[PDB]
Amino acid sequence: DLDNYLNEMGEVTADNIQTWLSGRILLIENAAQNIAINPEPAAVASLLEQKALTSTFMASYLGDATGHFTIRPDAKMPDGFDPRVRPWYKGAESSSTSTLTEPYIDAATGQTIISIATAAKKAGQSVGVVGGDLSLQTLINTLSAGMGYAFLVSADGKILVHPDKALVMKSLKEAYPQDTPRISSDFSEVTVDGKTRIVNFTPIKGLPSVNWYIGLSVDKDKAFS
Repeated sequence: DLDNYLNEMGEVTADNIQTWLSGRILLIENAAQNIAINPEPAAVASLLEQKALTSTFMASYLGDATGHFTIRPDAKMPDGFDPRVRPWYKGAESSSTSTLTEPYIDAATGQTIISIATAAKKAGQSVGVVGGDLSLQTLINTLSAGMGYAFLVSADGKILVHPDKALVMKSLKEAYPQDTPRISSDFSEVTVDGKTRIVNFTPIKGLPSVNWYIGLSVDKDKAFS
């Protein structure tokens, strides 16, 4: 009924964001691979400056175990900036594949972003970590391109991307303290803004390092009709 429409639409939404992310992950992997061939700083700079990267990401960059950092487009980083302590770096150094960060505060722009990152390895030997930034707004736009809306939630129940920006990086409990939607169940009903809503969770397949779900929240009335 409404159930099968929401299961279908969860699946299409999840598949869309997977295909959207997977090509961007491939660009960052490709970059880490090319950086590994020749990690010299002039060659690194030239690779990161290319249009395919600059038109896809806010910026791409390489940080290494000495703390050296190269970012394109170039940007004045904050005083004391050390790439090694940033969440994209730590997440990628402690992974055998590519990663995606949860939202965090961009050191370059001050905006909330996520990052795709992967370790650049020559002959099994790490030359640094390469990352590319995507804005939260870009993600919000991707999940919204009727009866309801889509949001992105981690498998811990942390809301990562939501059209209501106030709920970003709130747990499901904190965001919906009364009648908390459960990832463990097929459907959830919860009252918000004085309406009853039906909530669905669909896993996103094929992302490296992360286990994230598409949430669908729908009006019980404007779709039952």
